Amino acid sequence: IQRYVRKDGKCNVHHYRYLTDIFTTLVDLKWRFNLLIFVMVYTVTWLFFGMIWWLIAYIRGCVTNLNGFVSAFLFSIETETTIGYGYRVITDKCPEGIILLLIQSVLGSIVNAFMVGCMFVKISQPKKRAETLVFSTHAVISMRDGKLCLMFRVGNLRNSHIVEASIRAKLIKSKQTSEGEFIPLNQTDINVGYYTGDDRLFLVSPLIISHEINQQSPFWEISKAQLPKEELEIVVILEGMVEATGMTCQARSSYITSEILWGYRFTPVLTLEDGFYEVDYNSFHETYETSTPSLSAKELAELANRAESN
Amino acid sequence: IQRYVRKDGKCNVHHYRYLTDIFTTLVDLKWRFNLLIFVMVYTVTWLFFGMIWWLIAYIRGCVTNLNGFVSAFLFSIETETTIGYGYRVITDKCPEGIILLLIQSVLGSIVNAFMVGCMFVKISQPKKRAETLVFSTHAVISMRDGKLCLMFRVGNLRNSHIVEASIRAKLIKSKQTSEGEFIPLNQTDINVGYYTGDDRLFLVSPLIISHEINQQSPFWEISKAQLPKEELEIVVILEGMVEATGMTCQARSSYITSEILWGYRFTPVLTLEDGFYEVDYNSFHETYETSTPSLSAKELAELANRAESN
Amino acid sequence: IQRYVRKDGKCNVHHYRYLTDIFTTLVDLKWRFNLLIFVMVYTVTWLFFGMIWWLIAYIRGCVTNLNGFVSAFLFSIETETTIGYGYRVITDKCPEGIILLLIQSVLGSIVNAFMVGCMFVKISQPKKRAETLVFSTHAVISMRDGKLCLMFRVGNLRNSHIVEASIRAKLIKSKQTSEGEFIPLNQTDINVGYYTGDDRLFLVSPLIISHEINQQSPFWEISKAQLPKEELEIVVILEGMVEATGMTCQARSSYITSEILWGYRFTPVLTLEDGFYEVDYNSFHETYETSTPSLSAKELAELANRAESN
Amino acid sequence: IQRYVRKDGKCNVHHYRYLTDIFTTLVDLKWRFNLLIFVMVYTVTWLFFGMIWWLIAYIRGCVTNLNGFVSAFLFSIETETTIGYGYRVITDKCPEGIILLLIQSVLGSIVNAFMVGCMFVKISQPKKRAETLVFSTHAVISMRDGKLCLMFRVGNLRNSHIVEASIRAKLIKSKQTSEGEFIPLNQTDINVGYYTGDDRLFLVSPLIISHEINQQSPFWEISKAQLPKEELEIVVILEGMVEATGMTCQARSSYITSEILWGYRFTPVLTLEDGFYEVDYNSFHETYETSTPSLSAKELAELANRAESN
Ligand SMILES: [K+]
Ligand SMILES: [K+]
Ligand SMILES: [K+]
Ligand SMILES: [K+]
Ligand SMILES: [K+]
Ligand SMILES: [K+]
Ligand SMILES: [K+]
Ligand SMILES: [K+]
Ligand SMILES: [K+]
Repeated sequence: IQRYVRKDGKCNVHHYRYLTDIFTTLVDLKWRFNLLIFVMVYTVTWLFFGMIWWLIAYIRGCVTNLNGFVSAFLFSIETETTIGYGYRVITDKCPEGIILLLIQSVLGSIVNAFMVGCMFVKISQPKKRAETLVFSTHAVISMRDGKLCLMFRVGNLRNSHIVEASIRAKLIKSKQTSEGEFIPLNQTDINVGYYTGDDRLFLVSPLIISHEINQQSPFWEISKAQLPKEELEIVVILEGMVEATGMTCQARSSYITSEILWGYRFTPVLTLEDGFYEVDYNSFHETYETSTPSLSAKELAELANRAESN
Repeated sequence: IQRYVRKDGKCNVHHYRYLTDIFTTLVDLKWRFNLLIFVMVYTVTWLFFGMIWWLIAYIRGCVTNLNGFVSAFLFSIETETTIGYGYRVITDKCPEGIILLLIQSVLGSIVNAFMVGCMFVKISQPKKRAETLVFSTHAVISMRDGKLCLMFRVGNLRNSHIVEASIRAKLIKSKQTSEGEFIPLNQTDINVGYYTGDDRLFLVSPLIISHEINQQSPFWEISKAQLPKEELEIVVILEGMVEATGMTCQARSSYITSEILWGYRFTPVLTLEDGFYEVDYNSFHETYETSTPSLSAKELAELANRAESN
Repeated sequence: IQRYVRKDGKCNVHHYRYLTDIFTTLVDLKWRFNLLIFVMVYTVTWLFFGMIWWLIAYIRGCVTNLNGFVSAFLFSIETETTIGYGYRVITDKCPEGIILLLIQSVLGSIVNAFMVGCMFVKISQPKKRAETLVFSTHAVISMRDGKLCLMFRVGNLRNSHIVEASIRAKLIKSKQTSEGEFIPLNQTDINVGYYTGDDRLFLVSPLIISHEINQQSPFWEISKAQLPKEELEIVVILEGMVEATGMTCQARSSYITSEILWGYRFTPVLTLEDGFYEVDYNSFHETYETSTPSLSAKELAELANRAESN
Repeated sequence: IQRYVRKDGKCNVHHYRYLTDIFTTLVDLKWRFNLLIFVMVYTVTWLFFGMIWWLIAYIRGCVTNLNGFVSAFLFSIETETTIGYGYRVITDKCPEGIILLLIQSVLGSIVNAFMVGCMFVKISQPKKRAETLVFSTHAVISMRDGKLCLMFRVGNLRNSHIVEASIRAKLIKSKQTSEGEFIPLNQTDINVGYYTGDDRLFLVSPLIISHEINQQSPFWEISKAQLPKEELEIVVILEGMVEATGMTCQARSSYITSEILWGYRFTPVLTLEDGFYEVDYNSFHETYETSTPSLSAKELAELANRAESN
């Protein structure tokens, strides 16, 4: 079976109450659609009012300088667009015209107010900054001061902060319960700092996120040899608020069994030049292999505790 | 007595400082109300200014092409709606007219700015996306790798994420204190992942939320037999931010004693077809019963610890 | 010395970089101020451009139907307010006029866009909903299933939720360190659910917040008799997001030594009528006294542990 | 090597997918840029439409009172700015003109709606309130009721709250792993209240943040004498939401080895005058030295435990 989350963040799952917010069905779409639909609803109000204008216009013979429905449209414009050329002006004789304008004048400033709002949000869409946050292309497993770690690397490309940025990881893997319940893409959390507040990053330059593999880690029992065989996939989530706007964004990625590398280790990406720190974004995804025991974290521990014991 | 929260999210409780924010009294209402009140306040400003316009107009005899108060309204329009037909134009002779326009011109662009804002928020109301988040219709109680669990199922229907989505549960049940204090619909939290960060979901496909029933669970003492008799109600809360807009939404639901099912178990809703995961939303609320001890979680434990002991 | 926070939420403390956000100096003010300043800056742009218009107008003799600076103002209006009467129209002969309009036309739609924004936020100010959240007028201390508690009561008046609502408390009291450092209004946290997630409320009807007084509570050593003498003040903070808008609000209050009541107990405010829960907001602040040991929580404990011991 | 974060908050690090949000590349810039670019895109639409207007205008000979491209611009204005002088009015004879206006009329109210939005956010930028939050200029190390502390001081200058304000600290220092991995500006968290909820401030007057130096602190092994030699830098982060708007802001600062002062102690900044608390912001950064053991926190402890032991 094939992966839940694509390396780039989109998921591999497809799914009446979408009119309960006819708002959000709009915001997901793409530009040329909106631009036309904007016009669609803009165009139609001019038909709608232009028909109703001609409805009370035909009854009359409130109207100056018109000939057909070609003029009911261009009058409907001088109104809603509040252009008002003053060639086709309003006149007093009839008691019907004013209160239609009043219907329109308000409604035309409603159609605008509705649709400055949606434009704004479309522009301001947070998910866009999900582009300028990046993950390393592989995760690695290797030793760090005695304990075995699973490490992936995280980055922010834009010169400005993404405030309140945290991270979490989820292990996805089907399992069976002693009882017999199969649970298809079951999700359990991976400790990446939660308990100390170390998962609350400070993302000014690329950081290495490190999950230590201990009795509670999923990778406790997994040795180098077993790893390739294992059918797990690690989902990785960076969440934070765009300094620029309070908008709260999220960046996902994924590691599948074959993208975790046993015994390797990230290239450093930092150096100092004339007062600024230099990120060599070339070295970002790069890793190298070092000497790394091949045993599971568990077997590795016992070999330690037998040493201290003797 | 009858339930606190309706399966759909509204609560069964009814309640001077509502003018301390005359803002929020507006936003709760329904469309046809606003649409009229918008017009109400729109219409009245044209009366108000039109009266005041005629006030200084009568004194004059700043005014061109008017006859009655029929013209003070249509002039009041060419101003506020900034239409300005140029049939009824301003003129210099009087020192009074300009500074009224200046009162209006600003105020007309105030009445707009006020009421693009409220339109926007009404459109953008987060609570709307509370529709596209769903809970299972029943909760169940059954075994999962040895420990007894209370499980309900949670979903997101819309193809897009609801960011930073967490969950919590509250047990509502009246109680008495040794002391004698009766406490009517008293609320205590149910562990659904809080301590590990497992309550911080990743809601891409329906998940099963599971509260393990241990010494600290409310359901420690409750056996299958006792359950029907118990007068509890579990309130369930999903909170998160709409990816689309930073708006922070909340979805509630409820389980009452008779909607928890002992010994059952959710149907899986997942399958893989040609590269996409298939949610069979038909199987969403569906459960089946499996073999499940009928004892309380407590009695079930002791029977275990007596086994290990011997 | 006198209290830090007034029962109503304002604090009793008074305080170059206020132009680093000339934004927020604006939003704190009151309506009549804005309304005038709006006009102030609106009025002045018409002077400013009207002077500059007459500057290039005098040079000319781009201009139709003007006499003095009375017309440079009313032309400056038909421009910025985009009214454009078409009595005073633009003309081609001069190469200077168009690019000033272009300066203005853009700037007039800037002055608007600037000041729809601030209007909006002023309207939408979250702190307003700090009015519809209420605290009980007193806190009490009395027993709850064996342990001694400090309890105050919290409410939401508006029929709609305030999402993600939590609570915290701070103990304020000057102290001295063995070392000798005096620390004037020093602040330490009071446990009101933090460790279990019980401080994350569900505020649909008034709840009683309860801090159990244990070895870690500030009130461990304080007996009934000592209480009046103690110079402490408890600050109470309710934080949450307005369901209506993502705006994140905060409601404070305070308890000083003499407003905590030993041995009392809140009146219940709940009852059920024909399917709706009835909050008797009359009974909201009301308490009564019950039988309550007068000893400190500490002395009360030891008397227990000596009992179990024997 | 030189510091990661400047005392004022900017970092000392410099860094295709910046068009994936051409939104945020805009908001970082400075006023005079926007003001011109606004005009840039405003000016060009009048060229663009004015050319296209003349395109179908030349074909004609929909047009009244024009001479060259000087009029195609001033007509393009009476349209987009919705000024509509009514000297140059629309006419019926041609079937081409109306649907271009309809292209424009909508697009002109799009260019506006786009660029009220960005104006707004630029105005409302949260990072601005990062100016009115301040840190003390030095941190100090000295005793507080027996335990050794690292303390820095934090403030809010503006009379209004910054809601939900928390604090965290990061220790930055390169290190080597037994294994051999060098890790250049490696980041580990410093406890400043996280575990008790004491890092969740109530910032009404300047507070002293205190990290107790215990077995888990980085400063466990560091004595007064060693301190100057150590190459560490403490990064300090205040995060919270502007009461005024939900915008979520962040304020950083930094302490390098030589800005931590062993044996000193902050001057109190509080006093009471006629009912208001007086902050003497003069005493804000000020410290004095007191009698302070010079040993590391570790050696200091053992000397204690040897005392209790005997
Ligand atoms: K914690
Ligand atoms: K927000
Ligand atoms: K107009
Ligand atoms: K106009
Ligand atoms: K006009
Ligand atoms: K925790
Ligand atoms: K916790
Ligand atoms: K006109
Ligand atoms: K905690």
